[PDB]
Amino acid sequence: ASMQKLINSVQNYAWGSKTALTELYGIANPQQQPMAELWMGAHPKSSSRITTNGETVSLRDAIEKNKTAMLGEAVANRFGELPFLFAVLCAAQPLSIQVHPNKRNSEIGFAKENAAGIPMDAAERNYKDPNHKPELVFALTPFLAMNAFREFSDIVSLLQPVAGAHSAIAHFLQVPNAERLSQLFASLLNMQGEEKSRALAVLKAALNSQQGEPWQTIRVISEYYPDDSGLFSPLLLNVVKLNPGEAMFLFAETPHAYLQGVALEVMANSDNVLRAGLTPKYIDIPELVANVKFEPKPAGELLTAPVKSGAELDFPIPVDDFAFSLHDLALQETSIGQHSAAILFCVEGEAVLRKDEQRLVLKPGESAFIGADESPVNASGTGRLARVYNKL
Ligand SMILES: [Zn+2]
Repeated sequence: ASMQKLINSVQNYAWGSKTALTELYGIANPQQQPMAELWMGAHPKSSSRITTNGETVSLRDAIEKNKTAMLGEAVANRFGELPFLFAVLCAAQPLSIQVHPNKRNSEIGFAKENAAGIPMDAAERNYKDPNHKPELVFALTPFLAMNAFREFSDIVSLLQPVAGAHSAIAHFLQVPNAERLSQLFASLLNMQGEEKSRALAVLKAALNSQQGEPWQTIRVISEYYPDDSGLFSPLLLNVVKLNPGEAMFLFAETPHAYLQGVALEVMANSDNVLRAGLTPKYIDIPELVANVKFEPKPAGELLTAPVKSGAELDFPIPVDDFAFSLHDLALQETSIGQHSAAILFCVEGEAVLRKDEQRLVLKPGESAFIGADESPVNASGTGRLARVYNKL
């Protein structure tokens, strides 16, 4: 068939919501597993499937047998595989603070760690592959996140109340610049024993006298990470509440965390994660610091500003690994075409896809794969369809 309704995998990671995918889309969960991510792609750990003829086949296998026709020549020649994973993320508790190195450093780090025979599944294995990990989140319900350093004057204001927590806070307040921000970031994550306990005590008392954000976000995080030095991170990093339909790009070398709510996430293919708190795992502070850009991002530059052309709302992404757009649906068909493979996902309403004689209906939460050779398709109905594709 031209258009292929996807059979997608749900990752039941312990941190997933037991209800979000059911409340949103009617996805079954009678056994009440945590449902953390709904995956749409060709990931080797659990590829989406397509129906051939009766049988189902792995999308990954289907693509591997026919890369040019399925991916298009540009993506096949640049990446050699579907270059993204698209997911619904349903964060029922706050997740870890993460940084993804840039492509060059990822290549350098992947090598370093190979040339010292570090086991893959080991604690200190920072670079699992040589790829960068650009990511976009697009809010499906109100979506609370941290992303990027605050303006230095903002950090200064927020740290005043906890100046006695740690000498590195005083040091930064004395001269609030990128060097001392770096030292502060690293000192906080390296806090131990009485040093850490004193700092956490001062912060917890501040939660009694300081109201509103980001103190409220610290309170929310403390439910799940009561003894984590990452509880100070909302004072250094922007706290953003995305409304449904808003999006943000997670740049390289930039700390971020997904704290609450449901989002679509599009990500390049990498498992390179340098954690930066809100985690029980060992953190390599020097390697983290060497891969963080200590440059404020002001609040008004955090969201991706999309561009509306006809029925298409494009969210410009500054990497080649993926592109992302939203499409309004109406009675009159709209043509949705691309040079690459596409995944189309029904956000809300109901989508009728048509390619010549074939008609495929998607309800909210369902998705289809469109191979490059099958572009374009016509879409009608009501609501909105999200598309992940490549603009090369
Ligand atoms: Zn990330």
